[PDB]
Amino acid sequence: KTRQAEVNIGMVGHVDHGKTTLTKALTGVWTDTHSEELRRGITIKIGFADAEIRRCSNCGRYSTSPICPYCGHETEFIRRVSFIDSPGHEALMTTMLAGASLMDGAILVIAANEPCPRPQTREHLMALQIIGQKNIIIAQNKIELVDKEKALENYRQIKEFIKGTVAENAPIIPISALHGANIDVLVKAIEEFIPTPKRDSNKPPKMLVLRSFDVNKPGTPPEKLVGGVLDGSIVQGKLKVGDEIEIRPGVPYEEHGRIKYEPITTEIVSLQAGGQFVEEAYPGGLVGIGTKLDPYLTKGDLMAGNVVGKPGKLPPVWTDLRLEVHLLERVVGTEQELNVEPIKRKEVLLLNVGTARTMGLVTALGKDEIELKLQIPVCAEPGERVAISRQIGSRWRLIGYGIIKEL
Amino acid sequence: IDYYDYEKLLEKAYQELPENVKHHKSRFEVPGALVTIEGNKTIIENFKDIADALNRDPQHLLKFLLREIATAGTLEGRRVVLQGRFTPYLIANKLKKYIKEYVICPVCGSPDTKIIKRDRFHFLKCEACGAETPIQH
Ligand SMILES: Nc1nc2c(ncn2[C@@H]2O[C@H](COP(=O)(O)OP(=O)(O)O)[C@@H](O)[C@H]2O)c(=O)[nH]1
Ligand SMILES: [Mg+2]
Ligand SMILES: [Zn+2]
Ligand SMILES: [Zn+2]
Repeated sequence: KTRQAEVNIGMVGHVDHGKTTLTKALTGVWTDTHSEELRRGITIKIGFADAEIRRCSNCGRYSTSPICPYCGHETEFIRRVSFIDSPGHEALMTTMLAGASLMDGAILVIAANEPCPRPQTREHLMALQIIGQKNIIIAQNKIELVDKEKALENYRQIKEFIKGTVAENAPIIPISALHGANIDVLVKAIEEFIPTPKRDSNKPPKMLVLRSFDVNKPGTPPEKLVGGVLDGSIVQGKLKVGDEIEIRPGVPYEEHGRIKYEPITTEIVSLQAGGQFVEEAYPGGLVGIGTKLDPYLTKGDLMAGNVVGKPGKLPPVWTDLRLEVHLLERVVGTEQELNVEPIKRKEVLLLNVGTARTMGLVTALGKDEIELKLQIPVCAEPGERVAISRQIGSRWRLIGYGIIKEL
Repeated sequence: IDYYDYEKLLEKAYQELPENVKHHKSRFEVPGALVTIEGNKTIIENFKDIADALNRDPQHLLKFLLREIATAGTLEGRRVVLQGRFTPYLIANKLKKYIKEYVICPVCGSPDTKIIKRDRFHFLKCEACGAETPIQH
């Protein structure tokens, strides 16, 4: 196999305790071409940052760097992981609930110089709790800003905050993303906790396309210059160069009905994963598939939201949708935004499932259940969680989530 | 040391914690490292700030680094270009050492140490206590 990323670690915590700083600090050195080190995403404004967890052969300490930060000797590769960072308390929230099938663990960053449970910090623990993500590591950051008295008071606070949650058994590592205090302890913990799960590669392939492009540019060679390319997170089984795949919703056609997407099939030419090209890619990090498809079809990220797999074995496409609605008890925001009024018949909601994003029209009401017609067909497996977001002014606010039921 | 013994973890976390910030005598104006790894080169564009905060020369530090590290760099308009790839902490760890053996007085900790030269020998030091440690290490 490859030294590609083996697990997706989510960076969650308040919007200022330092999630983005710690990420860059650990991933900076693993970004060489066409990506200066850090940026947020598409509709799930999700961002993937790779990092190679290594062990210093001389001092025996862990880091995310090739040359031991301390002694200076060469480190050894142990594993490759990928952090999912995202500026925007909402976007992260939406991503987590919707594509919970992407994360394998999460690092809860909680600033030590502020009351433990901050409005936003609660919502993530709330999201992590809803998607059954128990593999959590707590990073009490900015330890250099609180004397040992406050630190212990914070520690305690955190402990009371997590008891009775999925992060109830998570370590509380005091660190300094700024100076690097205990980063070695942390990195090591990512191995102790959040290990690569046992996945049966033989399961039929499924990838959630996060982006689609046309790497073509007036470079002009007309020969075998690459066709359509998709970037996503394999979430089941595996993709292999030379594989015949079936894209999901598909390409639209000329109004017989009004709008209709037909599933399309293509052949995988290339696969980038870990910065290099492989003949076989696996879940963990981002995967860049090369197809024989007309770039004219993937250009501008039109394919984004689709799912890939082997012809025949894919999820069921939907044109309508009923859901087991579960409104959330949100704390971040303003009282108005806060107490969500229940969804209404005819309201236009914003839906998130997998990497697909679409508007839906409430055409029915029941007891903690609703119906919706989709603006864009979405490929989904029943039972999968769908993020539901209502407008509220000019913005879109996440008010809850629904559970895919059959109609 | 297990991850559940927060206490030890806390003290382990404060030794790495810098001088100026770690203990009693605190030069406190040292702003942390700002590292940008572009293409195949590391650039700390916050350099001037560091030196000017440590009241040390600009090139006196460019050197201490290329020493503890094995790359080549040039200073320019308050920034520095390093020839390879280096994580913010690698550098973060080297500045820590500089402050320790080139900016602090070992008898009476004082950010007020200064580089002096009274012979071809570099004895540099203290404007507060007067101790003149021989620093080339
Ligand atoms: N003193 C100190 N500041 C930090 C540390 N980690 C992050 N910060 C600062 O906290 C602020 C940023 O947190 P940031 O990266 O913006 O947080 P985010 O909002 O969750 O994306 C910045 O000013 C950081 O440089 C740390 O370990 N020590
Ligand atoms: Mg951010
Ligand atoms: Zn070492
Ligand atoms: Zn002195």
